[PDB]
Amino acid sequence: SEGTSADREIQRTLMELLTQMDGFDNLGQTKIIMATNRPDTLDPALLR
Amino acid sequence: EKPDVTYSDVGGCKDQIEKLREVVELPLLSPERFATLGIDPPKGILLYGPPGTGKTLCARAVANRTDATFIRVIGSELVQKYVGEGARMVRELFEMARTKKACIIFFDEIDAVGGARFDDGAGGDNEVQRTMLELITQLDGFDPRGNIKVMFATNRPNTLDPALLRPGRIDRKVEFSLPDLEGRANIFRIHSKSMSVERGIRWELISRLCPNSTGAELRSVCTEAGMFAIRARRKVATEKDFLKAVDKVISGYKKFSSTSRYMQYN
Amino acid sequence: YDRALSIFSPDGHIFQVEYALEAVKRGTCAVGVKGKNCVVLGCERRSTLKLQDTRITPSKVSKIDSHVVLSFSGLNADSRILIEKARVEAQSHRLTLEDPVTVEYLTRYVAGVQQRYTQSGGVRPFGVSTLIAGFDPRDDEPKLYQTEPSGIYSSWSAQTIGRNSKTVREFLEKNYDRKEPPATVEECVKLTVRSLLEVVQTGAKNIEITVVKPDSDIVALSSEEINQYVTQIEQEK
Amino acid sequence: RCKLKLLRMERIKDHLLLEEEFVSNSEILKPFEKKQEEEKKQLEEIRGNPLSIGTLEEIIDDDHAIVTSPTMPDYYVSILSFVDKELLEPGCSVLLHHKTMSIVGVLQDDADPMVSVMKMDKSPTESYSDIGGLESQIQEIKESVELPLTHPELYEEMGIKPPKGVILYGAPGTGKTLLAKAVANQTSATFLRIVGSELIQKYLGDGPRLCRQIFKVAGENAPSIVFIDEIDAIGTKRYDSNSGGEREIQRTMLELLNQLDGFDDRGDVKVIMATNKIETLDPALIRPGRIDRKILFENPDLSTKKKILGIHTSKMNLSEDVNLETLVTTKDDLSGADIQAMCTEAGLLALRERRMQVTAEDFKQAKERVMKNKVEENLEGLYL
Amino acid sequence: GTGKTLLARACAAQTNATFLKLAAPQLVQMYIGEGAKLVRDAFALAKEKAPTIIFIDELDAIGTKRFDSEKSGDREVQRTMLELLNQLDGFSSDDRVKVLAATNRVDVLDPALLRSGRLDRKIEFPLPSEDSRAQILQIHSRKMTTDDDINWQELARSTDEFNGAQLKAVTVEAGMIALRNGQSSVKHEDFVEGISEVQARKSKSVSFYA
Amino acid sequence: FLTRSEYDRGVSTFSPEGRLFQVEYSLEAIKLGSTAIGIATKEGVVLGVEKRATSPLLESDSIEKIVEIDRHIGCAMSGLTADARSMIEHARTAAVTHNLYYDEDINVESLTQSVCDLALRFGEGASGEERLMSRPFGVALLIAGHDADDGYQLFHAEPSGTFYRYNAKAIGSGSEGAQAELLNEWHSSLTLKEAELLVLKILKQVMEEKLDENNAQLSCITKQDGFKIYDNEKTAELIKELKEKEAAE
Amino acid sequence: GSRRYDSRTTIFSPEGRLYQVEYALESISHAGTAIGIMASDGIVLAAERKVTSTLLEQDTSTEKLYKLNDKIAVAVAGLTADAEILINTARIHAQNYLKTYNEDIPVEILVRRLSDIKQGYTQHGGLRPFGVSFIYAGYDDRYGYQLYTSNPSGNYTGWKAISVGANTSAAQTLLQMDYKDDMKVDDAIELALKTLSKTTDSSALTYDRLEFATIRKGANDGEVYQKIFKPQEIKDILVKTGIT
Ligand SMILES: Nc1ncnc2c1ncn2[C@@H]1O[C@H](COP(=O)(O)OP(=O)(O)OP(=O)(O)O)[C@@H](O)[C@H]1O
Ligand SMILES: Nc1ncnc2c1ncn2[C@@H]1O[C@H](COP(=O)(O)OP(=O)(O)OP(=O)(O)O)[C@@H](O)[C@H]1O
Ligand SMILES: Nc1ncnc2c1ncn2[C@@H]1O[C@H](COP(=O)(O)OP(=O)(O)OP(=O)(O)O)[C@@H](O)[C@H]1O
Repeated sequence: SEGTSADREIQRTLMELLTQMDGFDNLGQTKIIMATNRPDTLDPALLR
Repeated sequence: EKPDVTYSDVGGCKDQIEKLREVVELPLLSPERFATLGIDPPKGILLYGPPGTGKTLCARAVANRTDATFIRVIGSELVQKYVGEGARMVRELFEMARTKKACIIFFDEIDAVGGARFDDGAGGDNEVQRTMLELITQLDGFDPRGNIKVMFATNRPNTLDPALLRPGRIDRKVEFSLPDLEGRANIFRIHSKSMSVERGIRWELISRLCPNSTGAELRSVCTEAGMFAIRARRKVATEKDFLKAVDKVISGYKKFSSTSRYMQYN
Repeated sequence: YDRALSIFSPDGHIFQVEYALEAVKRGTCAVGVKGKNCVVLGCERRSTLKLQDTRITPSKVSKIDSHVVLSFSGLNADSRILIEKARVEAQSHRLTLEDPVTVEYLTRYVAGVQQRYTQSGGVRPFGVSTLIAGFDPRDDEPKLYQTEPSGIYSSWSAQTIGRNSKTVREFLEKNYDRKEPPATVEECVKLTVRSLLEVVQTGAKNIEITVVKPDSDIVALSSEEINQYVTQIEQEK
Repeated sequence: RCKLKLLRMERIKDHLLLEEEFVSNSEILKPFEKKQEEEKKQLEEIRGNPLSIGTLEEIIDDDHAIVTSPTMPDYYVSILSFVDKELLEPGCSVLLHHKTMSIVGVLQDDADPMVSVMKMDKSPTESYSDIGGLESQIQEIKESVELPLTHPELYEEMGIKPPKGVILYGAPGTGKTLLAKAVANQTSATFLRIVGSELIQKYLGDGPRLCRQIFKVAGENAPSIVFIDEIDAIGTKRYDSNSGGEREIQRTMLELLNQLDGFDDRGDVKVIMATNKIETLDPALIRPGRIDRKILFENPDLSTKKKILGIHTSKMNLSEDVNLETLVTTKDDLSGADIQAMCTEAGLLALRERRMQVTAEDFKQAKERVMKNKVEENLEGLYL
Repeated sequence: GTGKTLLARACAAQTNATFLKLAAPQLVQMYIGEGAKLVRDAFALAKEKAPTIIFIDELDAIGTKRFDSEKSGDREVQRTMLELLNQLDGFSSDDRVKVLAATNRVDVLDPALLRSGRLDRKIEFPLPSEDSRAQILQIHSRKMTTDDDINWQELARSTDEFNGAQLKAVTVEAGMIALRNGQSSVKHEDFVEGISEVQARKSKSVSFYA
Repeated sequence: FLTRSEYDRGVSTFSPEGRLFQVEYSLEAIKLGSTAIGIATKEGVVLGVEKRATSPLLESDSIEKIVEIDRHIGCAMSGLTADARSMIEHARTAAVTHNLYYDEDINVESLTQSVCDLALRFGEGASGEERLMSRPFGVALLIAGHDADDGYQLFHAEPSGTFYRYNAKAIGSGSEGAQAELLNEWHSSLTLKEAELLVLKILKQVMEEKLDENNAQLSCITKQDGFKIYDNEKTAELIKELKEKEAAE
Repeated sequence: GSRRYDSRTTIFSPEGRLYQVEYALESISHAGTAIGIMASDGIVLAAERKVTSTLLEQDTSTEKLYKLNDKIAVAVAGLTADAEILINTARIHAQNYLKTYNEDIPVEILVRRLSDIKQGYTQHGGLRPFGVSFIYAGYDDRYGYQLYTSNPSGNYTGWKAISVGANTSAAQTLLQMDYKDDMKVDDAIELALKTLSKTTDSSALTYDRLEFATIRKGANDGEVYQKIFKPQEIKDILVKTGIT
């Protein structure tokens, strides 16, 4: 978000995932399988 | 709308403008000769060469003559805040010109937006090179240009696309040159015939005095000589004031670096 | 080390020769004017700073032989390497060829010295410009030369180098004559003092004058002397 | 009596004028009573209320147009009633009828917060000879800026095109800033002034729309003189490097070449550029005929600085004590902004005292503070 | 210069298969969720009108090698690259939907287009050959009128390493020369002088010791 | 200044040009050269140089760009003249070396070839010869001469390391204007005082003052009189007799 | 390779000027002050230490003051490592002069030699300067007492009163007002002390933070007694002048 507006669109949607994954919202019997083609693109809060 | 500049007024009196008159001007007047030949008529042309050679001045001259639509583009006008916006712009502009019948698209100053394609792997040049690509894909198309005559004006051939400078879609490409020792004499006669001067002068003399130079200097040899005219409080221009002015322009050129310099990188 | 400190420029120069000329511009101003039977080098000294020992400190005019003076503008520190080469060549000429040096031969040597540090690798030019003046031996023609950090040498009728040299050079077109020098030694000294008082200003204590007459007589006029010469110019003006 | 004489005529005339217009408000409507009075009734009923703002995208030549309203819905409106179609053409803000939308007329137009930076609200109160001295390199800025507006006659005798452009260049503080604002007081035609630091932005694409605009407004409200103050600022100022950088600098330059000149055939936009990084510009910028006579300024000479210092000490309290000429002696090829700062600093010594007088002592002290600035970011002392 | 785009149009029309015309820069949009939606609707359409060949002209506009982006609007561009790689996976109803792709360079493609399953067969268009050049010249020159003293081998020896766009540009350039002499038939001595006048390069530059 | 140069980090590095950039720059320092004109005939060679006045306080009769290599070979320097201070010594050494080893007047071509072998020795250490330079020389010569084996010859020596034998060549700033006139007015049927007067014709056009012997100098190399520098009194006569015949028009 | 990573720090700036010299001059006002004041009967050299700690031993320290020979001592201000080197170069030069002429060096000659050494490092070889400033107090018969400062460029000027190191501008102003052409050594000692009391970069000014040394004509028979004082003789003359 020194780029375009696209990159804070990314940011809004990413913050939503973290409260889900670990929060006062707790999981469950729900599982994440995450398939990526290169993992060092990622934000390290998605390496967590 | 077509600005009024005579065809005899030109930025350079050469055979180079005659070559233009065979690619652009003549199949609009007569596609009869190019039917008799049967050849496909050439459409594109590159206009290139040093500044002050009246790059855009002969294309205002040719806009007086042909009376076709002129649709002028600035290459720095093709870049917007967000990417793919400018993708919209170019595509749409070309399709409006297809609907239009007997039109010319004059690509001015497409040194940014028209440049070479290359990879940076982290740049911000990629976002610009989307619109660079949008210019290619429209020119070949999947349909031909149905009477769209295409000029590209580049200061620089030093960097250009090699598929915006492939030789089948920019056809004959004309190097515009510096006036000769005869060519400055021609230019400067178009320019001093327009000025009141005291008869018995040499237009040959003033060219010799000058080194190999532009006519945009010869348009300013007159006008600065005209200011030395008003300070002496003369209605007329004489030899003496023309000498001061030749010295004035040349000294300045060296001091900076007006010629044999083109700057940029893309 | 054998890597270049001189990188050729597309302009038709070398950057470091252009940088070396500026460095000379920022230096203290020297005038040279030659009479019919003298030379006169006047130089500005900044004595503006107070509690300066001036007795023990060398003038900005250095004798390099018994009849060849060298004055300089630009980097003061750098200059001393040139003065040590030049004193060394002066003896070498006596050793191997006999007689004292000629002003021309010595000027050429200096020219090749500053030149060398342009063209060689591992070294940057010297930003120091010299006024070399003097007599040839057996002779009584004043010969006044200027060498410059481009390693280009020149003869001159009169010259000035240093800070705001242009202001003095225009004065020298108009008050010194190509055809006639002023013929007394005294008038020549006062013509050069009168010139110095354009840029130097601020009293007569920042003016220093070395006068050389043939037959190997280098004497430098003290402050007191200058004081009298300046006051004359002052009153007449 | 010398102020009063001016006042006595001019005030009484502004008081009468004001009074005149009060009695006169009523009187406007009296030469008609059905000749125009009636016309007014007819237009109004057509218009009704509210007149809904639209934005006109494009016209069609069959008496219709396509508006896009800022409230969303497009409408295929008709150009009918009390409207010329020559006062219509892209970019207009229009009055629509609140039942069936017809364009009843165009009255609305809305100014940008960027045409607000460009357009000036002043006419310069200072005029020429507030840095005066070097007053022969000023008739290269009044024989090519002032004068072809003032006289067409002179350049008609010689015929041909009359002057176009100047680039002012030199040391900083040598008057460049005040030169531009001193010719704008004399000519009295639309004076635009834009800083070059605002031409450099941290966002792309908007860079070119700004530079393309300045000359478009300029040609519209012609004659205009556009002062581009600082075009040395295009290569030294730059924010980030990923929406800044080379790309953004190159594009704004490219844009500026079309404007001046280019193919536009815009209005009169004499140009005044101040610079000192003239070799960070294009060869198609410092091209002749977009620069005509170019002006070099160097530092004033000793007798010039006496012109400069007597302008500045007229506004100040004086004594027989004050001596200008020894202040001149000390400074040696320095800017007249240096000399302008000693006089401004000399009243700072008066202010510090709280004494209303200015003395020779006040000018010499602030000369020492001015020379402290110059040689103390230096630390060589004597040239090493 | 090798007539990448020309070949694909001609051959897909000859043999008949539903020819979808898509230029890759059109997928770039400053909208997402509408620009990205041309991709979505481009499979949905294509599975109805199946078997069909999806011709993307250029594939550098959405075929960015980048997927490590730092501080740019290149994460907007790549969402039409990613959405492409999803529907070029089977969740069936794509076994009969194909891809032709033309591109000017192939060193700019993503590592997820090196792989088979995307474009499996990888065809290079080479610079012309001796036999090939001679042919090319005859196909343009069929359109215009020539004289009967032409030898297509002569012209093809004398052009070496000329691409098909330059060779189109000799054939045209010959009837310019014809027009200027003022004929109505195009000689075999004109095509030779169009070699010099229009190429690709203006001479061998200035040589001062080369 | 600041004109695109992709490569130029090495002092020999390539370059999509196919030739080094640094050598090219060296030739662009000879267009700032004070103009040197030279007309070679079969009866003699005339080297004319504009001494170049810079000031009225500069003594312009003391400074000159005629430089003697030896009695049978003369040479003229234009460009950056500090670079020619080093080479001209070398060339004079060279000639002398030949007279020591062989007791013979050296070929003009051979001598020209020797300062070219010198001209190419820029580098950080490479080839057979140890580099001692690091930046290329920015100076061009016109070595004239007379040998009794191939006659009058005149060579244009480059900072490149290349030599082209000319029949007349002008170099310097006004080079472009000079070579238009040489092309039409030169021929091989000239005589010595018609050439001499041709040097002053072309000198007249590239003159930035006016023509007089206080800023122009002529010099010759003649078979039976050798290399002779023409003094100013003699120079004057010819300049006036041009001015007599140009007033017969 | 190597040429790529080459610093090139010995090239001129656009100003004609040498960035690394200035950077050296910048960093010596980060080292302590050393002052010289020339009396007519002797020379006082007064240095303020750039270190002090109660756990420091600053009593065998002669960390600013060095004897080059028994007639010319120096005050050092700057990077001490570079300085140590020149100090034994100087000793080697003094003894050389003494070997060949069998006569002690004049102050004029040794100051010119050190200066030429410095000049070489800024002139070429791609090195960085030796960032040191020396105040030379010396006696010779030919020109008497002579006082000198040299800087990292390698240029020298004689002075009647000088200050180097920290607050150069400041110390200079003071010196000019409280100097008189001819003084006794005591009056000088006093003045030396007084300037350092107004310029001290900590409020307090003490004996253990003074290195202090003279050269006195209080040696009979026209000889000069070089004295580097013990810090307990400094303590008394500091109570004398009433600072402490
Ligand atoms: N060769 C010439 N003969 C006559 N007039 C000339 C010539 N060259 C330049 N001019 C003058 O220069 C003026 C402006 O040139 P113009 O803008 O048309 O040129 P260009 O070569 O496209 O350069 P640029 O596009 O970089 O401005 C012309 O109106 C004309 O007065
Ligand atoms: N000749 C002078 N007479 C009066 N004031 C002067 C003169 N020269 C300059 N000044 C004053 O100095 C100040 C700065 O000058 P100005 O902006 O006009 O020019 P400049 O050379 O562009 O310098 P800078 O841009 O750094 O301020 C202004 O208040 C100006 O009036
Ligand atoms: N085999 C051929 N036969 C005849 N003419 C040919 C042939 N191939 C190409 N050409 C000519 O060359 C032109 C260029 O071809 P095309 O545009 O298809 O190529 P490309 O390599 O994809 O180039 P670009 O996409 O950069 O325009 C054709 O329109 C035609 O005139």
